[PDB]
Amino acid sequence: MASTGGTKVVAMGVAPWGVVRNRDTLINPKGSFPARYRWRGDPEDGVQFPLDYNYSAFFLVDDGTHGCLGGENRFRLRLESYISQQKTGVGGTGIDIPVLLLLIDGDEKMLTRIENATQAQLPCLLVAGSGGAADCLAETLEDTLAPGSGGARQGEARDRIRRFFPKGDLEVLQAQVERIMTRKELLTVYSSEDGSEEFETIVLKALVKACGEASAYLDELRLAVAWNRVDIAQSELFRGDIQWRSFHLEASLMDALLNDRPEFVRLLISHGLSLGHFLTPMRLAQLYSAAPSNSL
Amino acid sequence: QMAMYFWEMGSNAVSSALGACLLLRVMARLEPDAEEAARRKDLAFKFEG
Amino acid sequence: IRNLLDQASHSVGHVLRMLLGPWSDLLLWALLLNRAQMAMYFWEMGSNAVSSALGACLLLRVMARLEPDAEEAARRKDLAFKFEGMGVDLFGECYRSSEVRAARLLLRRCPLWGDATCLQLAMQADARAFFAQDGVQSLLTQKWWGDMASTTPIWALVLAFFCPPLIYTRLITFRRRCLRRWFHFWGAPVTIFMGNVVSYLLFLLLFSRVLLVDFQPAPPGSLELLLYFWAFTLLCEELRQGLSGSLSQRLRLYLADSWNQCDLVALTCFLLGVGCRLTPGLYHLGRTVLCIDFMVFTVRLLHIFTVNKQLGPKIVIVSKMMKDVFFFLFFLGVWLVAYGVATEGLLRPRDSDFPSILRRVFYRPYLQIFGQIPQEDMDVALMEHSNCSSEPGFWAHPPGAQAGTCVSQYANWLVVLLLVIFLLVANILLVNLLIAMFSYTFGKVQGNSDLYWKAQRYRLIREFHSRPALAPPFIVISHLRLLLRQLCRRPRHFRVYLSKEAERKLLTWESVHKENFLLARARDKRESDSERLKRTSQKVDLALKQLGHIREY
Amino acid sequence: VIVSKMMKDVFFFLFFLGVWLVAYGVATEGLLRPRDSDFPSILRRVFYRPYLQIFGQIPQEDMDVALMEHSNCSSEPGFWAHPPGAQAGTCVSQYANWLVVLLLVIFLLVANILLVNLLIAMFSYTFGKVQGNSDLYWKAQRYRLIREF
Amino acid sequence: KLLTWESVHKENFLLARARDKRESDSERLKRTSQKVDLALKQLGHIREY
Ligand SMILES: CC(C)CCC[C@@H](C)[C@H]1CC[C@H]2[C@@H]3CC=C4C[C@@H](OC(=O)CCC(=O)O)CC[C@]4(C)[C@H]3CC[C@]12C
Ligand SMILES: CC(C)CCC[C@@H](C)[C@H]1CC[C@H]2[C@@H]3CC=C4C[C@@H](OC(=O)CCC(=O)O)CC[C@]4(C)[C@H]3CC[C@]12C
Ligand SMILES: CC(C)CCC[C@@H](C)[C@H]1CC[C@H]2[C@@H]3CC=C4C[C@@H](OC(=O)CCC(=O)O)CC[C@]4(C)[C@H]3CC[C@]12C
Ligand SMILES: CC(C)CCC[C@@H](C)[C@H]1CC[C@H]2[C@@H]3CC=C4C[C@@H](OC(=O)CCC(=O)O)CC[C@]4(C)[C@H]3CC[C@]12C
Ligand SMILES: CC(C)CCC[C@@H](C)[C@H]1CC[C@H]2[C@@H]3CC=C4C[C@@H](OC(=O)CCC(=O)O)CC[C@]4(C)[C@H]3CC[C@]12C
Repeated sequence: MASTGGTKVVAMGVAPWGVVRNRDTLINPKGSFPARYRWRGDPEDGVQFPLDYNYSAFFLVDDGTHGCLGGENRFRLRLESYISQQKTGVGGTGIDIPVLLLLIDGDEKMLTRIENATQAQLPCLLVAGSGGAADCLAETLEDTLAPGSGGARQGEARDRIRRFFPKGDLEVLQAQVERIMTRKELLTVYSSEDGSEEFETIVLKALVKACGEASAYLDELRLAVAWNRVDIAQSELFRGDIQWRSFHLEASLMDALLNDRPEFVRLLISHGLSLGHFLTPMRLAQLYSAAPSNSL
Repeated sequence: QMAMYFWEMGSNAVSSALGACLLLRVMARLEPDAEEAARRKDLAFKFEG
Repeated sequence: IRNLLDQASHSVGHVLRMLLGPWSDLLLWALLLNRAQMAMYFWEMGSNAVSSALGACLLLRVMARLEPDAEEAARRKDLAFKFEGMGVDLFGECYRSSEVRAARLLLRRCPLWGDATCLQLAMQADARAFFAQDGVQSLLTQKWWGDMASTTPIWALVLAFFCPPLIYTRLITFRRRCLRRWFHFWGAPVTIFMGNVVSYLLFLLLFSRVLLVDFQPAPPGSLELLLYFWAFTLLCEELRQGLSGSLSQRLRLYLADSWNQCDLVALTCFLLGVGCRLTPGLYHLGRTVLCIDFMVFTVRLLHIFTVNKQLGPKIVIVSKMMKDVFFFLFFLGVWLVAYGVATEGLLRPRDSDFPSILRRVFYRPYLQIFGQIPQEDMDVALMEHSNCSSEPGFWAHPPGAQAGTCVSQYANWLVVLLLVIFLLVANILLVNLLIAMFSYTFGKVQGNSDLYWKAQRYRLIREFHSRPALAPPFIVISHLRLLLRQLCRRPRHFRVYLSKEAERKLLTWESVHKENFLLARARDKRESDSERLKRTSQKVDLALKQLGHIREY
Repeated sequence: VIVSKMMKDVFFFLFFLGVWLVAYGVATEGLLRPRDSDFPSILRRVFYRPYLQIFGQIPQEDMDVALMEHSNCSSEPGFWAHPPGAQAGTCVSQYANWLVVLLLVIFLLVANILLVNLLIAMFSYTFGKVQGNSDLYWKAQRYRLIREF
Repeated sequence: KLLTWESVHKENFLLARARDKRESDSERLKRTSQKVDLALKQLGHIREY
């Protein structure tokens, strides 16, 4: 409603089935109903939360009886791992997609939530100045070897975890944080009052630290092509320690060509490619392979 | 949009503008639908003009 | 509206019997109460968006005929144009995506608007700009060539019409499998229309054959009675059509639409021809009326060919040229009285009978416009001089049979001069000024009449669908099926059926193209230069409010 | 190249006249009844003699009895007045020859006044339309022709 | 020499209509609205004072 043009942003609300309280039990033949949800009709506000009419989907998850919020968590981490395996680009070629957890403040369960994300290699994006789970982790990621006082902070982390958690069993709540911090680099802190327009580059900043030397080199500029955002791709190439090599530009122009995106093509040719080492006949056959199937 | 730019960098630019306008009228006779043909035949007009 | 509710309270008119005191309802309310900006938005949220755009344009033309003032009507009728032209623009998006499914948009039954077809809702609305667009016109050709592949050629319809074996060939591609091929040929509105043209030229051939040769004063023979049985069916078809296409309320609507008058005049006159031809006293008067009757039936053939896509637009033009002919017919009729009586007064014929005096003041000057200039009958210097009269003058008898026996010669330098002035006014001024009038109005009215002929084309196409496939000689077989239809009931058009699940897939695809079109012209609205000056002036002034609160420093 | 584009306007004139030539021609040949009614001659007075009235050839002496000499040339019970023409029939009728005079007047208003001058409106319109397209068309054709030779 | 002369007139023509594109009044309203809004972002970060 802010931008009246818009593009009607898409948002999947993965919920558990046993929490939605006004379940009309959608039509058991084949599930094809346009059936409308009853929205305000509830005097209860307990453990019986509704579903919102603002999300484009709702992946309801039927673990067991109507109850706790625990079953859908192992699903999403199984889901977002699959999303990260999926490639992006017309023809299934390009980059592995970027998935990232955004950690606004949570609870005890939110810390053991994002441990699994690191185990499935997800670049968490915790926000500073948030609270319970984020600022408990935000004070630790700035407590590395050079800002910290060596090993004196190993006893200081006893104190700071209690500042955000009055609840008990501090010991594994200490111990799992270093399990997270074994990774330490599939994780970045959104600095408070340092983004909110730079966020789109901070999101970009976290992915390069994540790909930085195994995961199908994301190259930071091949990614801005896949997002179809031109203003990122200029400032990445015009500024920011400009040391772009050959193959950094080579596969970047492929996704500029395979995905349609002609304005990225003029940028790369303006910074110059080979075109005699770029137009190797495999890549032309690669270029014709991304023709649409139902074409002429 | 990419056909326009690839024209702007290569040589034979008059004849490739007519050679583009050659194929796009030919391809628009080979399209089964009217929406892909008239979008293809309009991009023939851009290379002719 | 309020009074129109209160009129309907104590008691289009069916809407009054349907509306009494969600999106659809809101839209209806808005329309009824002229909430012009709210009617646009309520259209933008509800489904059936093409038909509700024509259903809006239906009621607003209807409501503007029911408004007592000209200021509320023309404000209501202008908001009809906004729903027509947005239904034109929305169908133009739908037709350029899927020509098969946008064809299914027109032929769908919307349950609203009294269950009207979307083409039927556009012709009740008199929405000529909806029929002008190529999506409807190409769909009207496909119904005109109903199950006959409307890119069919003209000539191979003709060869298939005279060879029903040539129907079962590689030609005339279509969309009991032998009998299924038969009815989709002969039941199509091209083959019905050609069967109504080929038979009707055979009516005119038979009429002429029974008028030039086989018309003896005897009681009539074979080919005369076959004409009577023929034009009994032309009386039947026209009658049946008029009664179908509550009894006498359809009558007054039939006595309009002035080619229905010419169908009535032709048959009316025809009767008066046969009625005088059968009595012994009025035989020669009976042939005189039937010769006028052949002309009215032959001009009736010029109304048959207004369905044509090549002739139809043109035929409709020459009714618009009648205001220019009537000026030529007036200006000449002024000048024919002036030249004709002054000529007949200068030269004085002795044969001055009123059928002949009236012949030399109108008919002999009228024929000088068309090359027939009888100099020997007007100029004495080409005559032989004689004392043919007894009155004291000089006379010179003209040679013509109806120029008078003995004209005068006193001022026949002036009759020569008055002929010269006549040919300058009639042939030079009036004829060539009429071409200036014809060339102007053909510039004006053609863009309106071709816009007009589109809607008419659709109506004509729709008609032939109810018309039976058999020829008017043979249509007694078709009319006795209807007479047996109203007697088998006593002891007891296009209309594509949409499936229940295919209906929402028809709607949601169409409602995608609405939300794609609304979010296309909203971008063109926001990226207009009038809006960038609107938005920058709302940014410079807003940047000046950030400068107003730093001035305190 | 223009006068091939004018063929759709001629074919309307050729249709509208051919409707009106059947209407005027058969009604004239039905009102006056020639005794010489051979099919090459009956077809000559319903199409060919009305067609030539568009081009100045109006045989008044063959259609108007008041310009003829009266005779009992027929045996049928009427009044006849033999016309002088070689293919106007030996012996026409005279019953409603006020109307044949009238029907000639209506014919010359439709054919020479309505139809001829409305065709010029059709020619002047399409010469406005198609010339900017046909001169655009003739350029390409000019090149092809040049290449051929 | 036929090509490079012709490719000069291409790069002279492309850099002629790009100037007429940038000096169009639709583009000056495009660029000024990208300058006033960018000047407003310099005003957004002095509001804290
Ligand atoms: C031997 C007997 C059975 C035939 C009698 C001879 C004529 C009376 C017939 C033969 C050729 C016919 C014509 C051949 C070409 C056609 C095209 C036809 O066009 C259409 O109906 C479809 C076009 C459209 O309206 O969209 C109109 C009838 C017409 C003129 C026919 C009208 C009557 C004709 C002159
Ligand atoms: C005093 C003398 C000169 C007689 C004057 C009478 C004329 C005013 C009338 C008699 C016959 C008429 C014509 C007979 C045939 C018709 C067909 C008609 O065709 C159509 O436009 C049909 C379209 C439609 O009406 O919707 C146009 C007028 C026209 C040419 C008429 C034009 C004017 C005419 C000459
Ligand atoms: C075209 C505009 C300027 C209007 C002009 C109309 C006249 C040219 C037409 C309409 C009525 C016609 C008349 C209708 C009745 C007859 C009577 C007819 O006389 C007879 O019946 C007896 C035979 C004889 O002695 O002439 C002679 C022609 C005449 C005057 C016709 C001559 C030409 C007329 C006047
Ligand atoms: C029933 C009677 C009145 C005969 C009707 C037949 C006409 C329809 C035909 C016969 C001869 C034809 C003409 C013969 C010579 C040609 C040359 C031709 O010239 C061109 O335009 C060449 C350009 C091109 O075709 O590309 C134009 C049509 C024309 C005038 C024809 C116009 C129409 C005509 C009169
Ligand atoms: C211009 C539009 C309205 C179409 C009108 C076409 C006619 C004016 C033309 C086309 C065919 C012609 C005919 C072709 C065949 C002949 C037969 C011919 O008769 C003979 O061969 C024997 C000699 C005789 O006794 O007449 C007389 C003229 C006639 C009818 C021609 C007269 C004028 C016609 C009917």
